[PDB]
Amino acid sequence: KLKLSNTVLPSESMKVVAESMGIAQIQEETCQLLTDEVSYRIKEIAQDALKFMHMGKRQKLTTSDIDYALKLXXXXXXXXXXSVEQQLYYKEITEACVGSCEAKRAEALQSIATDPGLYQMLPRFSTFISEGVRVNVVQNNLALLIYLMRMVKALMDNPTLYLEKYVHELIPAVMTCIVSRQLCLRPDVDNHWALRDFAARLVAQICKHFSTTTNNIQSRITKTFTKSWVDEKTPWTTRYGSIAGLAELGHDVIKTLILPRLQQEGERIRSVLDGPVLSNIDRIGADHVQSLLLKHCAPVLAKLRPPPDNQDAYRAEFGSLGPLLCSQVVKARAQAALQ
Amino acid sequence: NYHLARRRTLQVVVSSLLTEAGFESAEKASVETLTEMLQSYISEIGRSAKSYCEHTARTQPTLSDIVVTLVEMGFNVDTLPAYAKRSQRMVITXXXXXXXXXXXXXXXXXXXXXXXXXXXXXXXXXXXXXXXXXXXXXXXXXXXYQVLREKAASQRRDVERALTRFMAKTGETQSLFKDDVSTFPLIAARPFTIPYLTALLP
Repeated sequence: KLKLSNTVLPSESMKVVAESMGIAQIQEETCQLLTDEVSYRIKEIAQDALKFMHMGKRQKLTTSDIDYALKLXXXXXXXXXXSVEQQLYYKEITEACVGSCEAKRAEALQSIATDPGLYQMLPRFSTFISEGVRVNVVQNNLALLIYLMRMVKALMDNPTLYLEKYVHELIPAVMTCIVSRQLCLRPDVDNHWALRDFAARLVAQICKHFSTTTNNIQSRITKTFTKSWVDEKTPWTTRYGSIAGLAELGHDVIKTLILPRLQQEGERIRSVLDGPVLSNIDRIGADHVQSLLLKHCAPVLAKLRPPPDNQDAYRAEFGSLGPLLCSQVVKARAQAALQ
Repeated sequence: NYHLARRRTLQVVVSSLLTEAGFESAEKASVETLTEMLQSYISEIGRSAKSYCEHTARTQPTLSDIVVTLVEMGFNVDTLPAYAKRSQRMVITXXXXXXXXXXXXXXXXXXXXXXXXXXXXXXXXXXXXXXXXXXXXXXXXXXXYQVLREKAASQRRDVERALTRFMAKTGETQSLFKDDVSTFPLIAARPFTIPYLTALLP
């Protein structure tokens, strides 16, 4: 069932190595038997280093190993998927997701991210997690939002629990967290922008795993945010969540998208800036949104264009980017100088 | 893999000594081979001193031991102060690098339930019940007496009014008001041939 022929070096190459020292005119059978003899000693020593590492008990052979070799009819009532024990464990998980004590919070987060083999307090868990997402979208409460979104983050990093089959009741809750109207209070929309940042960051963590298949991920979320950006007369939370989600998709994504949207969204800027009579909620909202997305979009064209001619680059970017685009280009040159 | 950085640290020492020499260029594989030769020279010192200070019944290799070792290993030690003028006085010492950490975690369930049960050994840590043990789910008691018979009687009332609505709109219908097919469509009279066999029949 096996045949072990002799691994014999080509003797002409051996004569090349030999007469590299300039020996003589060599006949073949000499170097043939030389390769034979050296192959015997090599394969003997190979068995020997195998005896080494099969008592050092590793199946990989290092240089050091050979160095040491060189010392020579009513049915029965049902039963759930849970145990009572692990469903009470699940209740601990849920009320720690409620948990005010941040120690209990982080305990829950680690318990999510590092319980592999759990898999069975899967979807039911995640399913009316998503239902709680919908109900608290109605309730419009940022604390439940941040708790669930860090919960989804910790769900995303528990490496065994594969997402695939159970994806499709989770991602829309993320995007509903992205879109709009996270309005606890009008002076307190501030944390919601960071919520959207974190959410789009989570989407970026999603998108690197699943769009090999059916392209729900890339094609649907991109066209979603595309036509969402097209949606005129919408609140700027929608615009921020859309453009932030497109920002999280990557360098070349923005290179495609904000190539016309550079000056088109600059037109949106100077529709907002030097714009209305008075709506300072929307003014301050859209203004810091445009500023954030400006200097967050900046490293694309910084990697794309050289940082010359900031007066021309503002003309190349409809003026309002100038010189905040130029200041971000100075910051990018400083970050390059840090390297 | 993680062993390798000390070997490349020795390569850094090699480059430092070449800088003290003054070679602008080099042959890289020869440099690393010389580095291997250096670490084998270190280990050769160590083997020599190892088997040499076992000639005492005690272990600790002292200074003159290593003196006789290096003279045994062929070196004029008299240049060692003078080489100090080259060594710690013309080459800057490089620093080491080791970035070790112990991360934090917390997975607090509340179940131990057997500290050192019958196989008693007070050197372990019982995991939980949340992973190891299991349970059983019956999940449906529903035994609320008056509520139960409320359910049953309400359902009987439902089937009453259902069949009433069905044969109401089905058969001959006469009303209470005019044209109540919605609210009260009473079945009209059959009258049939033999009443007594019907009305006196259990």
